[PDB]
Amino acid sequence: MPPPADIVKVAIEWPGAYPKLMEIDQKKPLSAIIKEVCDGWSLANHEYFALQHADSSNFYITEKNRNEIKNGTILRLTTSPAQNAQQLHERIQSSSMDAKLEALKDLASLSRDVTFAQEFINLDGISLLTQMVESGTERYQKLQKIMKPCFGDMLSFTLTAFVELMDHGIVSWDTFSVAFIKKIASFVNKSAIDISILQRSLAILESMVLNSHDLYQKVAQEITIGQLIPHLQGSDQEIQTYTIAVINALFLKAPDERRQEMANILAQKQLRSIILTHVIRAQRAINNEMAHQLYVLQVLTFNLLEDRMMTKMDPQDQAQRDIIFELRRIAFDAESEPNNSSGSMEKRKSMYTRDYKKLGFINHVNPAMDFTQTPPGMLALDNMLYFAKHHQDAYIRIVLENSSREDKHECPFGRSSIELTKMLCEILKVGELPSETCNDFHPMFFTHDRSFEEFFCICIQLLNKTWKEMRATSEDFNKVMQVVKEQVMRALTTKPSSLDQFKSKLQNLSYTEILKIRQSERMNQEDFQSRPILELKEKIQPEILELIKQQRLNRLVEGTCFRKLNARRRQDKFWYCRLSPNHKVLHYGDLEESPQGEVPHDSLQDKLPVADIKAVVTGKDCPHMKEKGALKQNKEVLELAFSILYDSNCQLNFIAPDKHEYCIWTDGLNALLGKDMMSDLTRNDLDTLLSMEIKLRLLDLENIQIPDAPPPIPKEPSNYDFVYDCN
Amino acid sequence: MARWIPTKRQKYGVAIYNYNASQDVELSLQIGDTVHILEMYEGWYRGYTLQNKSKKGIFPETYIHLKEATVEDLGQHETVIPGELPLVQELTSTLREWAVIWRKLYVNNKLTLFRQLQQMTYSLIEWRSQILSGTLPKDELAELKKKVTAKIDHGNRMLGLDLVVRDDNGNILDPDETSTIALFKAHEVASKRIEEKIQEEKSILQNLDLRGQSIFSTIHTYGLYVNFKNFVCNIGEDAELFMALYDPDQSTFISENYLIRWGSNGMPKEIEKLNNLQAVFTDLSSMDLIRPRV
Repeated sequence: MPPPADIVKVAIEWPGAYPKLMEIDQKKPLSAIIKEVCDGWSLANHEYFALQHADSSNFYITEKNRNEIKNGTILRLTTSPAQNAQQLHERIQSSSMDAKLEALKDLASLSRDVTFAQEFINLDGISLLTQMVESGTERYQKLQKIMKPCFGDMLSFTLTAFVELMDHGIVSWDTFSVAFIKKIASFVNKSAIDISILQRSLAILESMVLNSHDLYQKVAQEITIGQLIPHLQGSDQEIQTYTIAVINALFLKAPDERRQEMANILAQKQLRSIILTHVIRAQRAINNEMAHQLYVLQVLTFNLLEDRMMTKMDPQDQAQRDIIFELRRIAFDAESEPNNSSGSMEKRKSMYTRDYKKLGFINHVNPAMDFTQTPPGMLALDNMLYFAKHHQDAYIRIVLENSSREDKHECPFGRSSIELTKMLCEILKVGELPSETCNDFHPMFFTHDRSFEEFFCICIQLLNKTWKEMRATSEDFNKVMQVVKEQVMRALTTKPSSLDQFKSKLQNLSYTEILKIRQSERMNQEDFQSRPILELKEKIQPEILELIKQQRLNRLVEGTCFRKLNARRRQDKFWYCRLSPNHKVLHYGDLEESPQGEVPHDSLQDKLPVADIKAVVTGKDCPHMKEKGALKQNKEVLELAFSILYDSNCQLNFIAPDKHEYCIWTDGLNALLGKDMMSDLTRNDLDTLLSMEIKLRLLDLENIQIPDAPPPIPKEPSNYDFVYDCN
Repeated sequence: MARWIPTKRQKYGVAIYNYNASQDVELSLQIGDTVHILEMYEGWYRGYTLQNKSKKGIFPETYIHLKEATVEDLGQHETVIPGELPLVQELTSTLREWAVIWRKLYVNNKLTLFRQLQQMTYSLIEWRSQILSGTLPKDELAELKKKVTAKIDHGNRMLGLDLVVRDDNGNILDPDETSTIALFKAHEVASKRIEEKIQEEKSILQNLDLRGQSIFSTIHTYGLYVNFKNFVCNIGEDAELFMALYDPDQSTFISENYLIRWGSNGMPKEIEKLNNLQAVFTDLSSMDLIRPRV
């Protein structure tokens, strides 16, 4: 709520001016402070000149940021952001080069200044850049022919200043002309050029692609991927970052139909493998942006798998039915006499049901009922098609070993293939939306375009190998796939980097010995916390949370003298909000400044049904906070400002008296809503109390320790025939 | 689930970990899920739970961490040391009474006492755990009996609970209705103790010296422990430091001068004491304390 230290002991500077450390007043309109500063250097024209942080920003201090001058923060006078903007612009549309170079580097650097950007965008000096780098070449190109190192530095600084003003958005993204993109094409479509130009130009490429799918379309003629590989090959990492940023923008904005096209394009130009060998498994550091680049590449491949993943292609479609027919021929014809390869409908039913009670299918009239569910549907089919090319040994051996097991140890290859593909895609997040959120790249995927397909074959291979090692069953069908998922977890947690290393990690998993090591670590980590006993504790959770909630219900009933909107000028900053015993009606409103707190009655707003309650937005999220006029609220009430939602048009836009009870009431209204709590008070009390409770359970064992693992179940007499009776 | 035998060597029906609903009367058993079992089948024990003494639990014998004794620990001597563990089990009952209290303590907000509840609880349970064995010397076990009795009755008077009697060796030997007047005066004594605690908690909650005087009333040998550190001055000559108690009230000396040697170098002439410049001035009797100026 308070303003800053209005009298700040700061240096004031100016080009040519010896700084004077004066105690500047800050509530005064800054125009007059500029006036007195100018007068200090015997200067007039205060609106023609701006003070700024003599520190790094050089941001021309306006009325807005004068709270940011600390004791010792040097202030430097200079031309006003309008005057810097103008000096720039008439230097910018001009032609004398070195002057343009200086002004252009400086427009680059100063573009981020909002205070400057206001008047340089009012000015339209960015179109003056458009002049200096699309006409300014042809005014001069006779000597530019040799100066083109320095003219390239010119146009690159123009690219910088241009985009560094574009990002603020007050200037339109349309200031670049088709001549600007023509120069950018001359960059990207040409060989290695001055690294500033290539850098900032590829940056413009991705930026204008980001501005419009239409800009992306009309640069895709110039932005091509084969010419874009050299940007990766450029040992400068950032050229690789820019080629892959452009690539990811391409796939984001290419249509999914054209996305499969550009995916085959990616596969053939080696992007997966060439980035693996030139970024991941080259020596170049995989910076966070670069690791994200690789994550997005793999997940772009994955969301091109998505179109087949999610969509439920017809299980009874004739083409896919004959392709699973050929899959099942190369799978079954070993024990399936070849008369079923062209078997009749009666014989088709007979063979379905015979080797599908050997495949344990609930429905034995169709293998495609094991493809009738997506994810992935015909994508697991795609996996087996990869197997016909890459893992025919694996496909044949799995299918044959489950081609004779009528029992429930049966490995249902249609159902298992479909569900394993879907669960491992969900593990691998195959098809998720690529975002900057995830920055993990698996070099496993980038040594093989279909490392997902080899993933599924080798994981089903491990499934069958350990399937022998853990008497895996089809009443454990989901359970065996989940044990296989546990193995997939212990493998991917080692972060596989190649097909051989992934195979090594899976061969580690075949329940041979290392499981004792993981459970020995589980031992060492329960030492301090007793994980099975943690199971005991947190299993019987609900009692403690619900008692805390009804406790808070008590507290809501006794409520408080809540605080209102702008409780400034004789308004009830104190007014009671009683929760009714009914716990469906809140009694509140403009209730008087009550010392004892609640006057239990039909308050001014006596009602509040949960039936219209949506949520509570907490802080600036409050609609009253979204007001920026006569209801401005300083961010120190962020923790007191709550807006309880109801009616979709009237909300409880009020202030708490402190923080803890704000958290309390939010918790209580959430319990009313029947959701989680948001008082750390709840965290602390619940953990300490339930931990004590279980610490009040250790009693029957004490002086003797627990069997950590489950002991067995000793046998009974099956009957209930009591040698000593009950009762 | 059959072939059950009548026996009393199973009332320590002791759950191990999360049990399962595989059985008619079973669930994710806690640690201390005691079942006072009646039905003895070899591999399985079904018997009346502590929680519900008319409801059985059918729990695997291996899952039963059975201790042959009943809740007592001396009839077959499950007392790691004779003569107390009846006290620890009644302590456990005391604790499960504190259980229902601390449930009924967030319903109101007296939570100051709720804090001190947990802390006295922690002290009691650590005494419990340390006396899981005969870890202390026996006299110290009597001391701990005294202290646990003290804390327990404190909690009880806090909740306005009953009076426990038989300060030591059980809290239970006296209340066995063997006499009357002895029992009456036992109640009388316990009420005395409650009075003492209320008075002291007021007078240690608010005052901080009368407690020290009352404790110094019994014993009267005291010692001012001084660890001297270094005499800040440079001397340039050998020096001798003497440390004794003088009585201006008596215009005379009291104690023998503890000695320190000092080198000429601003340094103790003996360096093995430089860290250990330790004297303890003893013989401080009640009179020594109460003298006006010392």
